[PDB]
Order: sequence, then C-alpha cells, then structure tokens
Amino acid sequence: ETYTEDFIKKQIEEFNIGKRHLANMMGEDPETFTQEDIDRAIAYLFPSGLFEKRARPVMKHPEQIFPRQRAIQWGEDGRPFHYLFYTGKQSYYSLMHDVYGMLLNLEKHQVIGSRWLIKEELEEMLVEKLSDLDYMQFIRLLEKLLTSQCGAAEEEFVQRFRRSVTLESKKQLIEPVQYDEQGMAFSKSEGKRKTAKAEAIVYKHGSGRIKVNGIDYQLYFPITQDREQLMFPFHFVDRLGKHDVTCTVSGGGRSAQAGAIRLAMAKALCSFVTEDEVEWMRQAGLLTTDPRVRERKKPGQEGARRKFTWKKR
Amino acid sequence: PRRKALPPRTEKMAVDQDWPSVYPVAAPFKPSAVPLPVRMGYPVKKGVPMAKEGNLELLKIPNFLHLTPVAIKKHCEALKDFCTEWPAALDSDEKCEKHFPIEIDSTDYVSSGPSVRNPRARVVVLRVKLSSLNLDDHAKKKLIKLVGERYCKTTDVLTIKTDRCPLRRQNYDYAVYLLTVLYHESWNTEEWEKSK
Amino acid sequence: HYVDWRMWRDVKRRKMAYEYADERLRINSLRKNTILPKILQDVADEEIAALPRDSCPVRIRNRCVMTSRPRGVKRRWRLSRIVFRHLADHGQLSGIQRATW
Amino acid sequence: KNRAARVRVSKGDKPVTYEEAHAPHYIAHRKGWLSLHTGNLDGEDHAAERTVEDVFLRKFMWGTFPGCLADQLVLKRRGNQLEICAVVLRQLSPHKYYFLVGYSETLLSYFYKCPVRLHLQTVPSKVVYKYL
Amino acid sequence: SFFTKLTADELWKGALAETGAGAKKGRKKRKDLNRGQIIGEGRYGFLWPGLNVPLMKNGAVQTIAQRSKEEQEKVEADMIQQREEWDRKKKMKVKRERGWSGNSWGGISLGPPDPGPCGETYEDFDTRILEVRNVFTMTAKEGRKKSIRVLVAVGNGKGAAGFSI
Amino acid sequence: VNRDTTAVPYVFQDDPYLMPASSLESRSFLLAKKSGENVAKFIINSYPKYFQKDIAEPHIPCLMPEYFEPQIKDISEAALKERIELRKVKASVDMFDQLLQAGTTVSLETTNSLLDLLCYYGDQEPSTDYHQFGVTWRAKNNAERIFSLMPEKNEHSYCTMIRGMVKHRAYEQALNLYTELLNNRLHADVYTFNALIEATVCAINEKFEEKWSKILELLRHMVAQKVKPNLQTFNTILKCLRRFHVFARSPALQVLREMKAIGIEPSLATYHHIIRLFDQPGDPLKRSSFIIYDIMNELMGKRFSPKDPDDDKFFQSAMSICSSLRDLELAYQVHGLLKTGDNWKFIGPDQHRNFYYSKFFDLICLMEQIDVTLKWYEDLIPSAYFPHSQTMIHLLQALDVANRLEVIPKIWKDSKEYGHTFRSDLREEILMLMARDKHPPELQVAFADCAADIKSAYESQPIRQTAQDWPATSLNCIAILFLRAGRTQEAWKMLGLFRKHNKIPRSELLNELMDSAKVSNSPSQAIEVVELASAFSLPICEGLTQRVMSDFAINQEQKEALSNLTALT
Amino acid sequence: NHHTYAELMQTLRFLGLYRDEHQDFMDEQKRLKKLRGKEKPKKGEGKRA
Amino acid sequence: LGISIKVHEPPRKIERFTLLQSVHIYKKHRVQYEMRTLYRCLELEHLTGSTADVYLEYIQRNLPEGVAMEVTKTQLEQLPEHIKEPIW
RNA sequence: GGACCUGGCGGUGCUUCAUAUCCCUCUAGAGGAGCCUGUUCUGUAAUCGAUAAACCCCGAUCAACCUCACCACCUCUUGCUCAGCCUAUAUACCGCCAUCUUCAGCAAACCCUGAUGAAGGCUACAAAGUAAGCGCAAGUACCCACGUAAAGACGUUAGGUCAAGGUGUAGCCCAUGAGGUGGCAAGAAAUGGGCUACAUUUUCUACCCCAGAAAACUACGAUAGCCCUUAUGAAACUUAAGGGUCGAAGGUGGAUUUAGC
Ligand SMILES: [K+]
Ligand SMILES: [K+]
Ligand SMILES: [K+]
Ligand SMILES: [K+]
Ligand SMILES: [K+]
Ligand SMILES: [K+]
Ligand SMILES: [Mg+2]
Ligand SMILES: [Mg+2]
Ligand SMILES: [Mg+2]
Ligand SMILES: [Mg+2]
Ligand SMILES: [Mg+2]
Ligand SMILES: [Mg+2]
Ligand SMILES: [Mg+2]
Ligand SMILES: [Mg+2]
Ligand SMILES: [Mg+2]
Ligand SMILES: [Mg+2]
Ligand SMILES: [Mg+2]
Ligand SMILES: [Mg+2]
Ligand SMILES: [Mg+2]
Ligand SMILES: [Mg+2]
Ligand SMILES: [Mg+2]
Ligand SMILES: [Mg+2]
Ligand SMILES: [Mg+2]
Ligand SMILES: [Mg+2]
Ligand SMILES: [Mg+2]
Ligand SMILES: [Mg+2]
Repeated sequence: ETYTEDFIKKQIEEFNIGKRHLANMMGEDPETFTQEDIDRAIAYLFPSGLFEKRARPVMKHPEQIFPRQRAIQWGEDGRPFHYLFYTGKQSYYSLMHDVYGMLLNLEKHQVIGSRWLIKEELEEMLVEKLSDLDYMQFIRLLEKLLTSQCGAAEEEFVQRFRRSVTLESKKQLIEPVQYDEQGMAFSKSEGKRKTAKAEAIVYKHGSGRIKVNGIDYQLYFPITQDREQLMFPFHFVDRLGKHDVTCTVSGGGRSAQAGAIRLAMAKALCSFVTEDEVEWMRQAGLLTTDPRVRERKKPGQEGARRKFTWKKR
Repeated sequence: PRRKALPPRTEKMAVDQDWPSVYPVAAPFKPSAVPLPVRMGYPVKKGVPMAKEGNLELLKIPNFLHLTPVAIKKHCEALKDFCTEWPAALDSDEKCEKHFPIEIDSTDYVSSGPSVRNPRARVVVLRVKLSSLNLDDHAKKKLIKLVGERYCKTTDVLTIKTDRCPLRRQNYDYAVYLLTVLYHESWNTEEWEKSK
Repeated sequence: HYVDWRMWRDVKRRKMAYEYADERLRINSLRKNTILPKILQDVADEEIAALPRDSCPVRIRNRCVMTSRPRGVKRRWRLSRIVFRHLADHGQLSGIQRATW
Repeated sequence: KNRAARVRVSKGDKPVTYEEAHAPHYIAHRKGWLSLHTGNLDGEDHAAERTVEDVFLRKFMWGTFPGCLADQLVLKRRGNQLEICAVVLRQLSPHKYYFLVGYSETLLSYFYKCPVRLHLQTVPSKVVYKYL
Repeated sequence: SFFTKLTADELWKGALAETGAGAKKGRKKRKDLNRGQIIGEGRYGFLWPGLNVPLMKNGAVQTIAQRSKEEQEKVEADMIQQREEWDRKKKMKVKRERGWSGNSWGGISLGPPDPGPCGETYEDFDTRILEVRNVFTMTAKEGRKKSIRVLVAVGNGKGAAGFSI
Repeated sequence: VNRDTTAVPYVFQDDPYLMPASSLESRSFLLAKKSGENVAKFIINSYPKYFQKDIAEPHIPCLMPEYFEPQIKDISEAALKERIELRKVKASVDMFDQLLQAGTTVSLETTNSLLDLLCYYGDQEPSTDYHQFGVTWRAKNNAERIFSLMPEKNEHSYCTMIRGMVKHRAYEQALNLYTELLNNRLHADVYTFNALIEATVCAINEKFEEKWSKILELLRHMVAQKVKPNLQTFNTILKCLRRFHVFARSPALQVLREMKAIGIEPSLATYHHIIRLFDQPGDPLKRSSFIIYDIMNELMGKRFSPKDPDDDKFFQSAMSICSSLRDLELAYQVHGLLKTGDNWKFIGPDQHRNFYYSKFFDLICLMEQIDVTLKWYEDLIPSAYFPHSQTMIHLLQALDVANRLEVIPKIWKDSKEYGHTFRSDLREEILMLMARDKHPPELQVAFADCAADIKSAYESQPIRQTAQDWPATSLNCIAILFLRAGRTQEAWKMLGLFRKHNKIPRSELLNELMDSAKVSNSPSQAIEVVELASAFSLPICEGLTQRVMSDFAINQEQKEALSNLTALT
Repeated sequence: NHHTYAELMQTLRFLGLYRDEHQDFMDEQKRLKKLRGKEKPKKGEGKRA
Repeated sequence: LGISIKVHEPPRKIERFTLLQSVHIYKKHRVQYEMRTLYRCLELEHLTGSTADVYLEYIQRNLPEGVAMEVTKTQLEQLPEHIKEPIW
C-alpha cells in the first residue's frame, strides 16, 4: 500500500470537509472545532467497546494516519539525489559521516534526566531500517563526541538524539490536616491489603487509643501479631501514646485487616511528622501497597501453580 | 454495459445542512449517506484503519447518528406539550410522605424479541410507615406481631410484597386488601389476647 | 426431519409428558401426604403406575437441539459444547467472548 | 495447535476479510459481534430461542442471495424489530435485489411474527483486509 | 434436519481430502454446482415476475404463472444437455507436440522468456527443455523432501543462446 | 424533520447501486419489490402450516396466514353465507341452486347478500394470486336468473340490481328496471339514484337540453321519495357533464351553488370536475382564469379528508391550468395548498405525481428568477421526482436567458445521473449552447471537459449495436469547443469523422481551423482544411484557397495539391 | 420444530427461491453413483431375496 | 424536559464457564468463555405520570440493540378510605 | 563398486547450559492401610472409544428406567424424513485438538557461490546475501509497566476422534433399518489417580484464638458393613442425606516416584 502525494492531498481535502460536517452535526462552531472535539464526537456517534483503542472508529488528520513515506530518490534523468544513495542506507551513513567529520574538526581545534533514543526512534528520524549493530555503532560515536570538548554547535546536535527520561518523584504525598467540630486537628487516609479495605483517622494529639469499628484494638485483634502491626508505624517514628486513631476495616481476614490498617495509619500519620521522617517510613516499607493478591486457579491443574500428579508410567 | 453505481450522495450535502433530516430515526450506518471520513479496524503493519465503504465493523456499531445534540433538542421541544407539572407544594421528600404515606413499587422490563411478556413484572411492593396509620398502643403492638418480618423497627416501615396473582393490577388490589384487613384486625381485640 | 431417531424419541416423550402432566399431578397429590387413608393412596399408586411409560418426565433427556448430543449440553442455549463453541468462536453469539483474567 | 476459526497461513495469495482474519481470542478486542440482542445479559431470558433464529436467518439469506453475500450478516434486534444488514455484490441486476428484498422481508415477518427489515450495502468486490 | 447442512466449500474441502496426512509424504476433482443455476428456477417450474422472467410484458406487470408439465420437461432436458456439453469440453484433450519421446520433457518448448519489469521483451527467443529431474533431500522433520531441477536453453536462432538451471 | 433533498424516496434502498437513476427505474424497482411481496404471500397462503407457530406477544393478527376456502361442507343456509363472505361467485350460486332444489327455505337477507356479490362482480370470479372497452353484463347471467326465481323481492333487491347494471355499463337495462320499481310502489335509495343519473347520460347520445331535462326529473323524483342527495349525487352530475363542455358550464356552476346551499361540502373531486369541465381546448383566459382563481380563494388553508374516489385528481388538474395560463403566483397557491397539513397525500399515483411536478417545475424555469429556479431544482429533483428529458431542456433554456452558462457542465452531470445520457435532443441542446458564442478562457476550458464527456456518450451508446450516428450539429460543436479550448490535437483527429459519417462541416469550424494553423504555421494542416471543404464543394473553399496561398508558405507539392483542388475548381 | 424448518426450505427449493448447496451436493453424488452402478435397490428386491 | 436526574454505575458482573477444547478426550485442555454485563442507573425524581410516559417512550424507543432496561417506578398514593378510621 | 551431499544416529569430543530444574540441596506428598473412582485381566447371553511420554474421575460439567449405541425375546416394512444405518475405513477427509512449545523459527519472490552436481550463502575494525508475509515480540484481558492468563507459525507422531455433526469410498435395504418388554453392567486378581487416617501442632465441647475435658482394647481411626428413616422419582437391597448399630486395617509407609520460586 504505497501512497502518493496526490492521494494524501485528496485525503486532506476530505478531512477538512468532513470536519465541518461533524461540527454541523454536533451544533458547534466549525472554526473552533479542535481534534479533541472530533474524538469526543466520534466516540458518541460511533460507540465502540472494543478493548483495543487502535481498533475503534477514528477520524484524524491524514498526516497522523498514513505512514511517513520516503520521497523519490532520483529524478527524471535517473541520477540519485544523495551522493550516498548506492549504499542503500544513505540517511544512516550521511549521519555517520557528519558525526565523524565533527570529531575531526574538534581535534584540529584542540544523565539523570536524559537518555539516548531507542533504535525504533532513530529508525523514524532517518526513515530507514537499521540493524542492532548499526544502532550500537552510532551510539558509540555519539558518546565519543560528548567526552570531547564539544561546543555549542556540537551540543545542539547531540541533544537531537537525547530523549527525556522523566523520573517520577518517589516523595510521598501528604494528606491535608483537617479540623473537626471541636477544633482538634486530624488526618485521614486509606489502605488496602488483599481483599481488606481500611480507612483511618489519626488525630494530631491523643493518648494512644485505637478504635477499630468502634472496638478497642486489643479486643478487635486478640492475636498478638495483628497488634504488632498496629504498633509498627507509631513505634518506627517514636510516637507511641501520642495520637488517637479511629479506623474502619471491612473484607479480608484478620491478618489482611491488620495490614490494611497499618498502611492507612501510616499514610495519615505522615501529616504529623517531618519530611525526613516520611522518607524513612517509605524506605521501611510502611507506605507501599502490598500487591501480593491471591492467584487464580487455572483449568487442567490442581491449583494456581500446583499441577495434577504426572501419572506413573 | 454493466450498471455503473452512482456517486455517493454525500458529495451533494452542504456543510450547513439539517442533519436530523438525513438520519431521522435509528438506522444502520450507511457509508454513502454519512459525510465523515471515519475509519475503523485494527491496521496491518504500516497500514491504516479500513475505510468506511464495505466496513463491517462500522456496521456492527449501534450508532447515535439519529440522536445528535441538535436533534435531541428539537425532539424535546415537541414533547413538552405532553408533560404535566409536578406540584410545587411537594418540594421535599418529607412533604411527600406527609400527604402521600403509601408508596407502590412496580417494574417494567424492556427486552428484545417477539414476546413482550416477563413474569417479573407482576410483582407489587407496598410500603407504609405505621406512624402514618391511625393506630393506638394496642393496635400497633398487634399489627407488628401479625406482619412479622414484613415490619422493620429501624425504619418503622411495613413492606407488603404481593406476587401470587397473574397480573399486576390484581397484585396491587390484593396488596391494598391485605393492608385493610391487617388494619381492622389490629383494632379488633379477641378474648385469647388477655392471656398475653 | 429431526437429527436422528433418538431425538425423535425424545420429541415424543416431551409431547406425551405434556399431555399427561395435569393427570399425573393430580394423582401424585393423593400419594404425597399423610392425610388421606392408605386404602385410597394404594389405589392412587396403582393408577399412576398404569399410565404410559413415556408420560414419566424423568425419561426426558436434554439433547443438543442441532446435533442431538445427549451430554455436554449447556442448558441456557440448549447446544452441545462443540456446537456452542463453533458459534461463539465466529462471533455469532451476542456478548459471549473468550475469558482471560 | 488451535484450529477454531483460524484462516491458516498460505503462499500469500488467499484474500481474507477483516472478520475472517481474526481468531476467536480477538472477539471483543479487535472485532465485534455479528448479532446484538439482550438474551445473553445477566437476568435475561430466551437466549436459546434467539440463537436458533440467528442460525436459521444466516442459512436462509445465504441460499436466498446465492453468490451475492460479500460478508457475514449483522443481525440487530430492538424491541420486536429485526434488522438484517448485509453487504452484497454488484453482479445481480437491481430488479432482482428488490424482488428478493420484498420477498425475504415478507416471508420472515410471517415466519417469526415480527417486523423484519433488510438493509443492503453493495460493494464492487469483496473487501480484502490482507493476503494470507 | 435443515440445521445439520453445510456449505458447498465445507463439503468439497472434506470430500476432496486435498489436506491430510495421506498427501504429505507421498502416502477427485471439484465441480461448481452453482455454475449453470439461475436464481428463481425450481422443479415446480414457477415463473416469478421480476426474478426469473421479465417483470413487465406488453407494458403490463406479469402475474405468477407456472410452466406446463410438458414445457417443464423441456427445461429439465435442456439443462441436462447443457451439463453434458459443459462436461464434454473438459474431457477433450489438447494435442501435445511431444519432445524427444512421448513422456519426456526434453525437447519441449516453453515459449519466450517473460517480459522484464522495465518493458523489456524477448519474443525473438525460443526456450527448450533439456532435462527434468526429481531431486530429493532428507530433512530433520519432514524426512524425504521432493523438489524439481530443470535445465532449459534459450536462443534467438541468430547466434545468441544460453542455458540455465 | 423535513424531506432530505439529497436522497431518493424512502421506499427505495439507500445505496448508490440500488437507487433508481431515472423515472423508469423509479417505477420498475417498486414493482419488482411488490412482486416479491406477492410471491411471499402466495407461498404463505399456499403452505399455511409453515407459518402457524405464533411466538408474538401481544398477538399480531396481521401476520398470520389467510384462509380463503369454505370450511363448512354441509348444504344449508349457514353454509351459503360463508361462501358469500368469501366472495365465491360460482360456489355460492351452486350452493344456492342445490339448496333451492332440495326445497329448503333461504332467507331474504341472504338472497340479497347473494345479489350484492353477483351484481358487483358481474357473475365473474374476483382476481386471485394464482390458481376495458365493451359491456360486461351478459344477457343470461346468474344474477338475473336468481332475481327472477326470487320469490319475494324488496327495495334492496331492485337497488342492488340497478347499481350492478350501471356499474357494468348496462345502462339501458337499468333504466327499464327502475320503471318496475316504481310500478311496484317502491322507493329507491340515494345510491340507486346516483347510478340512474349515470345511466340517463350514458344511455343514449342526445343534445344537452334533452339530457339536462331528464336529470332534473330524477332529482325532482328523488325529492318526491324523501331521499336526500349525498356528495356522490352532485359529483356524478359534474362528472357526466364533461362531454358537453361549453353547454354545461353554467349548469355545472348551478350544481356547485346547489351543494353549498343544501349543506353538502364540495370535496377535491367536486372542483376537479369543474376544473376539467372549464378546461376545454381553446383560450382559457376568457373563463378558466377566474374559475381557478375563485376555487383557490375558497380552498386556501383547508385540510381535506378523503370523501370521493376522485379526490386524488385535483392537484394534477389545478397545476395543469396554471401552466396553460402561465401563472406562477397561482402555481405557488396550488403547491401551497398541497403543503398545508396532510394535503400532500392527495397528489395521486406515480403517473399523476410526475405529471404534477413536470408542469410545476417547467413553469418555474420559465417565469421564475434563475437564483430561485436553482433552489427548486435542488429541492424537487431527485427528492420529489425524476425529471423528463424535456425538463432538462427547459432548464438549459432558463440558464441561457439568465446568462449563467457556467452551470451547463453541472446539468450534464445531472442529466447522466437521471438516465438521459443517450438522449439525442438533450446532447444537441447542450452542445449548441456551449458552442454558440465565445467565452473567457476559464469557461471555455470547462466546456471542453463537458464536450469531451458528451463525445464519449456518442461513442459508447447502447445503439452501438447499430452503426454509430453523429448528428451534423454535434460534430461541428464538439470540434469548435476543442479548438477554442486549445485542445487542437483533439480537433484535428475528429475531422476524419466528417468524412466517415459524411457530415457537412460548418463554415465557422473551417475558419477557426485556419486560425489554429496560422498559429502553428503548419501548411499541411491548412491544406487538409481546404481538402475537406473541397470534398463537399463549399463556395467558401475557393475563397479559402486564396486565403491559404497568402497566409501559409506553399511547398511545390502543396502548391500542386492546391492546383489539384484548383483543377476540381 | 425441525419438521417445519426442513419442510419449508424443501418447498422453497422446489419453488426455485432457495438454493440448498448441501442438497445439490447430495444430488450430484447420487447421480454419479447411478452411472457407477451403485443404485439403491427396490424394497423387497435387495441382494437378499 | 425539566426532569431532575442523577446517574451512577453499579458494579459490573462477569459470568464465566468452562468447556472442553477437543471433541474427544484431552480432558486437561479447556476453553473458558465469559459474558460481561455492564450497568448504568438513571435516577429521576418528582415527575408526574404524563411526564414519565413521554420520557420513557422517548428513551425506550431509542434503546440501542443489545441493551436491556429495567425501570422501577415508585408511585405516591394516599391511604384507602377504609383505613382512615377503625370501624368501631 | 569409487568419491561426495543431506538427514538420522553415536555406550561421540569440546565449551556453555536447564532455575521448580537433569543431579544434590528446600517443603508437602505418592509407593504401605481402609475406602472412593478409572483401567487391565477374569467372568457374563450382554456396547463403543482413549490406552509410552502425549491413556487410565479420559469422550461423561456424570449410566436405577430413560440416556443406549449392548444382550434375549417379540413386532413393523415407502418406514419421524422426496427413507433409514452408532455398518467398515480417523491409513480418504472436513470439523475440533494432543505433542514438541517450559520452542523461535517458517517462507514466497530474487541474488550470489560451487567449472551452472546433490547442495551452500556468516565474520560489525564485517568476507554475499536482500527478503513481503506468518510466528515470537508488541498490544489486549485480569489488580500496574509485575505476574497470571490468552497467544504460540511451518512442521513432527498416516498421533486422537467416521460414536458431536457432516462427509469420500465400500457395504446393508423383510434388515447391518425401526419399535416394544425384560435384562447385563460383577470381582479370583493386578494396577493408576484420589479421599480419610494412623493422632498430642492431636480428639470432643464452648468460642472463632487468654477455656474445660479427652488421651490406648469404651483412645485416635470408615464417607466401609448391617438396620431404620427421610429426599427425588411412576419405579430405589440399589441413588443421595440423616440416625442407630458396629469400632476393623492403620502406629507414618522399601526400591522407586509427583508437585511447588
Ligand atoms: K552427520
Ligand atoms: K484429523
Ligand atoms: K464423524
Ligand atoms: K463414513
Ligand atoms: K493412592
Ligand atoms: K504413602
Ligand atoms: Mg494447594
Ligand atoms: Mg435424566
Ligand atoms: Mg493448547
Ligand atoms: Mg507414448
Ligand atoms: Mg495406597
Ligand atoms: Mg471399556
Ligand atoms: Mg481400542
Ligand atoms: Mg483408535
Ligand atoms: Mg429398556
Ligand atoms: Mg439402561
Ligand atoms: Mg444399529
Ligand atoms: Mg490421524
Ligand atoms: Mg505483560
Ligand atoms: Mg496457556
Ligand atoms: Mg504474544
Ligand atoms: Mg493412526
Ligand atoms: Mg437392528
Ligand atoms: Mg472410639
Ligand atoms: Mg456408617
Ligand atoms: Mg417415595
């Protein structure tokens, strides 16, 4: 499926006319009708529940639909345009030639937030197919260009091939400090452990009382291990007997409920400790949701992993 | 010569036409009548989603071309003459309970098929608060023992569910009959009640 | 024009069971209680035992309505597992899909 | 190896449509259903009856428009209406299509006791999605 | 039962057995039965206006009619004759110009080479087969695999000639 | 919602391959669909046991098989009544004879119910699915036989006999039977008098004064018997006076004023009969002018209900006069009345609907501004009707009068889409207008693209089975349009067609060919022009040869060639 | 009702309005078996008489 | 139409079942299917019977294929006249 | 017969491997007892199919009659069907699958090498390979980007299924088809899988985790046997549930062997 330029020019004329029709159907101004409005109108008029979005109805600009095709590589006389045409990889080798030439001129003259683009991204800047070893050679040559005393002209060039590897901050989000009718400051948070869900209210000041579904914590959790989990957050920050807690938990078993309450109290407690203490709680595993949940049983075997006995042969 | 198909009539449509006239009622997607370059289909490698002509995936969709925001607003303007006004005095739920202490629940089921029948539609549920009934101390005590679990002390609501008759109007008349015999028997005092 | 002779026998069993259902119900009610005399219940036992064999509903078999397969049938669609899958795997059964979770 | 509803790879000369090119595990992911009704929803009845009717309608239309269907039928039910959407070829004369439409709609309405409608979309040839 | 019937493609794929273990390691022809059939024509011989007969006749719409018993016999007999003729043509065998011997490929002409992509042509060249050999190779899975090795010669009868495998 | 102007009527399949592309297909596609529905109903009624499973709730009586056969096989009165309801003329008569020979009594109400069936269908079986000029009331028929054998005869017995005779054009017998009814001291009903009024006029051919004297006698008889006239009594009078035309114009208006006074409201049929009566061939300005103007002031803004079988003929008649009078303001009032309420359903069958719009649009193209003409052209075609090839010619004549020829290529595109691709009168009309005068280069190029498409129509005609025919004007026009557009290469190729078909070339074409040669400085081509005009012996050729000598350099061979044509000179 | 479906479609095939590909296949196989000499015997005139 | 309406989404339901994959034997190889039922609840309040008949007819006729509806109507009634007082 | 090519195989070499994985290491088991259930043998007038890995609670998400295809006896003959056949052939097949796969390869169309033989086609500081498509991958489902599902080509075992249904070939047509009544489906024995146990981290009761008793011939231990009742059914020594009675082997299991990150 090759697409000529006269074909794309016709597709763009149809999209502009169809864009004014769609704005007319929805009763909106055709002038201020954006692509976001198009996607919203198409989702309403042609509702599709298919799980794969690439298989749903779409009405986009042709430039965003058809694949970028390389233009003619020679004229009417048959002479190729580029002097590296007969290598079959003119774009790649034209880039290696330019980078190699800059490394020479330098000799005659003389990390955290960025990454090298992947091979599939380089194959789009060049519009050519590359080998794995072709990609390594080009990266090894760019790294050799950074170690040199590259100037401004040699720095804008290298940045063309560096992609931003945005690192999301692991800093815990602090809950707001609210006030009740009596003016007592408190914080609220939630936690989940297996099928148990908890919601804790940690007061800024207290005597160490904990109420679980309106029951004293040692009466609700008669097992000592469960009470040790409620002690972990407050003891790790040296705050036993300094806060009152009222939590509600439902679902799961006794140990899962103690785990959900531990996470809920730890999150709410972060509002009354210093930033450095919050980072210590995070590195102690007190602010992470445990993703370990029961695995389904599969057909043809005894359990989630347990297989039926391989019959004696 | 073979029959040559005419060009699609979307080429004759103006961009400022009255679209509701093209799709007045629910109808399947017609490529020759929808002037949109819409595509659908998981594309092949270095391909594009299939065009609308002969596109079965666009035919499977229950489209809403007959329910554009412009059409809905014109439809509702013509349906206002059929509506009646809710009484202004009934502003809150507590005020409705005061004047209308009985609530009747019924359900209608809309399915696809040749038969409109559904046995679940006969069920009737009647709710009423004993505070709304003229019951003295003795009657309210006797009424609660007669109905059993049909009464909820927390809400003070008596729920009578009837579904032993074929029709819903019969189950409704029976629910009102039950409420009537329960009310008059609660006020009646037998001699064996003295042995409580 | 039914799939096979075994389906035709089940068609006749369902027809005869429908014709005698009311009679069998009334006679059975006389037998299923401790209120009526034994002398009357013993006569009711003989009466229902004298009805045709193919009027007994326990002899009806839920066979696949397209292949007559007597087992592996899904009651909701009245199809054998093989026929059901053929229709489901071609996307011809509304709302039915492969399950992955 | 799995077989169900899989057009197997060949020499690159077998044209397949979009529906034929997707195995069963793509239903609801990349392809929709060919019939839409409420029978298979939770708490709904008569799924068995809707299924028999669908199987018959597909055989009826296949033999009533022999060599004309360019794709599978799409069966839609709303209320007691039955809509049949078919993609056909442009080989038969229009007169014969109008005869068969008037004939099939009337015959099916009396057979299943419901208003039946048939919507035809013509194509110059079978739409090819890929060559396996 | 009407619900146990299958399509023609399914029926021919099973009956022909072109696929199967019997056809893998050296271990019937299809016939299109819809070929000469006309939509609307049936055994009873009804004439449906607008389907198998003209819709209008003498400016008026025709009505439902049925061919007489004698007139329908002619239609049936005419359809059988049309079938025999169609089948007879297939049984007809083309006259082959044999090569060196009756059953050999050597000496048989293959025609001119195919025209090149750039509008290049070779109508002046004739092609001749010199040898056809069935070569076999042993593979891990399939085992004894069968292939064809051919030797052909080309030439324009004016000094330019060549050969290739 | 309003009508979609880009679509064909809703009854057709909305598909570019199945949509009707002409008024002929618009009629045949619906007949093919109705034919398929008849075949389905024929099968449903022939094999009812296949369609008896009722799964619908609520029950749908209109989707069950019909049973046209009598189910009572006993010979008795109750069994005869069944064959009368099924309208079995032959079986009912046989059942009546056998029942009569046996000596059993048959009630009077049933004997009348048998005459109603025989008198209506004329002792013939009604039409079924599968098993004009002249009188259809045979001398000896089952109706008269049963009527004579009838023991007791009441008023209804004579009435149904008189109505049956007139229905089947036995006018003379019906009048004779009406005399017996009077001799027996009986009173007829209004429906019997309606048939007698039709017999009095159609029985014998006489002058108006004689017929008008008999009709006024029946009406006075109808008043003596205390019978009130209905709408059909006055509609039959007006419909029967259509023969006399001028003599019945004033008497017909007396019937109209007679309806209004009595209280009978004239229907659309009443004005249709008055419209046709006054619409006699001649000069309609004398009378027909103020009759349609007064009928529209009365019908203005009225919603009509079906009262007479001929109510669906008014709009066809009203629009036919508007075109004769060439009154567009009146045509808008007629079309305005058709658009109020549900009046649009009185337009009539397809043949009447196409006639109505043909006259209405042809009057718009003539008397309306071109900007408004093109709005009606888009609102009516193809949404309301498919145009006749003569309507496309009236539209081109309107564009010419408006000096808007840039629309000609669009009318040709639409002409092909309406089945007028191979109409000789249309392609000649289009080419003449395009090649009548010279236009700016932008328009001259567009006309060449249309002339090229028209040329393809002449080449690939369905008449191609017959030797292709190229009118002389078409060839001269197509050639001139290529020259004026710069496509000289295409114009020189066509010169061979003038010799192949032996078509005289136009003088203007030959002169413009020279100008294209002097620009290219091609002496051979210039000689090829002189060679062509020489073959037909045109006088301009001799003078043209002089032009060629001076303008172009003449080689010795070319000079001898002209000398050869000079030898012919 | 398998009788209804089978009988209806058999009638429509004899009326020329329904093409039964499966039945056409069976008819062709049965026709070629007669030419091959493998025809169904008459009741009572089987190979065992 | 001036009707007060709220919307919420009840939790979906997924019914799953298992079937053999082969026509014969091979018990430990199955194919599993499911039917997903998604919900949407429109809650309308304080409307008369005439307004309810028009709105329901309008949205029921436009019910897409494959979508079922269960409409529960809570009617307001007054006490029957026999219940307003005891007989004695 | 000589010399080669490819494949297979080697109680064939070197090097590097298997991550619940070949061996040791970790945990719970199987192999010993009773019982449940499949199979093989034996038995019976009395189905069929699967049957090394890849059969053996497998076709069956299921057999008291029915189901049923089996046996005995009796009956019908254009037959529920424009007949019928669970008759043969899965080594004629479609359909749906097992298996390697807990793989990463398959391949049209070309090009080149070997003197234009069967054949072969890579080295990145590169030396003849280019490759659409298919698979893997990517995406999607489930609670994530993790995991688990799903997916998994071409081929291998003429692997499985003519008894899901359909069907080629061959065969039966007063019978190899159809119907009715009754009946078989057992255990000398062997063996696979599973259940319950042999107990003190246990048994019983209360409670759902701060208790009281039991604890070796009245203990632990049968879901077995026997008797009774009930449930379903027209039909129950027979199927299921409950109760009573009964209180056995078993005292932690050799070689060998299964599963799990
Ligand atoms: K080797
Ligand atoms: K197979
Ligand atoms: K089979
Ligand atoms: K077979
Ligand atoms: K074991
Ligand atoms: K063990
Ligand atoms: Mg486990
Ligand atoms: Mg059963
Ligand atoms: Mg698998
Ligand atoms: Mg020979
Ligand atoms: Mg053991
Ligand atoms: Mg066995
Ligand atoms: Mg075996
Ligand atoms: Mg076997
Ligand atoms: Mg038996
Ligand atoms: Mg049995
Ligand atoms: Mg048998
Ligand atoms: Mg095999
Ligand atoms: Mg993943
Ligand atoms: Mg898997
Ligand atoms: Mg994958
Ligand atoms: Mg085998
Ligand atoms: Mg037998
Ligand atoms: Mg004990
Ligand atoms: Mg026991
Ligand atoms: Mg019992």
